[PDB]
Amino acid sequence: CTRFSDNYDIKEELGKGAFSIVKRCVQKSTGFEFAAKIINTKKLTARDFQKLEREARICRKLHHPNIVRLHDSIQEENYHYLVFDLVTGGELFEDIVAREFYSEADASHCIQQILESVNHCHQNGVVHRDLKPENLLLASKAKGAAVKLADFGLAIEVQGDHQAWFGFAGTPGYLSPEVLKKEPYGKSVDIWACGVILYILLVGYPPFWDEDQHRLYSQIKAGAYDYPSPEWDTVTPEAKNLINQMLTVNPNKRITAAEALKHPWICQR
Amino acid sequence: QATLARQDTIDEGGEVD
Ligand SMILES: Nc1ncnc2c1ncn2[C@@H]1O[C@H](COP(=O)(O)OP(N)(=O)O)[C@@H](O)[C@H]1O
Ligand SMILES: [Mg+2]
Repeated sequence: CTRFSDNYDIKEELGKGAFSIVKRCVQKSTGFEFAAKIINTKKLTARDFQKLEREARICRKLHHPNIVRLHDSIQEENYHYLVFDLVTGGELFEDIVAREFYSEADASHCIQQILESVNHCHQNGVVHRDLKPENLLLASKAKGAAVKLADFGLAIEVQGDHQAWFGFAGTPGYLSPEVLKKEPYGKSVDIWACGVILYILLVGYPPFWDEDQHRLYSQIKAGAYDYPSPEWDTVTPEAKNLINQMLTVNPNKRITAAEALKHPWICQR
Repeated sequence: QATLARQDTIDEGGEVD
């Protein structure tokens, strides 16, 4: 078809994934702005195609202010376009590095939004499998800005608490122990990634890190992190308590999104 | 030391039913 080129005018660069070029675009008939995730289909196997339609299907199922909305999904002979609502505040990643870290108040507020979005996924039978700051976008651009959960390229359907081997996918520093152990996993993997994110928000570097990737995974599997002084000296014990529950190596013992949104540090305000 | 950096996504598959 030619539905996209006819109805949209492509504009500027916004961001890139491992296989995606995302660009701003304007719906010609309305002058409304959107984000066009463009993907070369000539390069893709039948599996990657099924992943692409899977992403589209999951995005549609999810309707929430803190989840990116899908406006349209168009196929052309050599490219596929996923037209999302534009979000112009940039990646949460960009903001953390610009500010080094967030105050406990900004962190709490930010992680609350993240948790509300992933909780929505879980209650709707979705596990994202790829929570990280570069997949979290800011609405306003600067300060109090609403966070929007994006990138469902690896999301899949799970129902309840049951865990199965859904394959080896995600992002190294954010991967949970049970995935790295090649054990059956489920929704709880997203909370691990959140714990990693919260830790990043509070001091601006990840809790699991190593030059050698094999060692990094070792660290993640053993839940080997700490709170080095002086960075964590001023940080409240309750803030740390929330992280500890999220970075619980055993997923059945791991805090859920729901019972993380209750946590004092999040809710004692 | 640890530095917050962009990490690329991976999917090596291997899903078993
Ligand atoms: N709706 C959006 N508005 C503005 N920028 C967006 C956007 N959706 C995605 N982006 C940017 O494009 C990048 C890649 O998008 P993403 O959905 O994660 O594609 P992927 N699955 O290949 O990683 C994002 O990191 C982000 O910076
Ligand atoms: Mg991404």
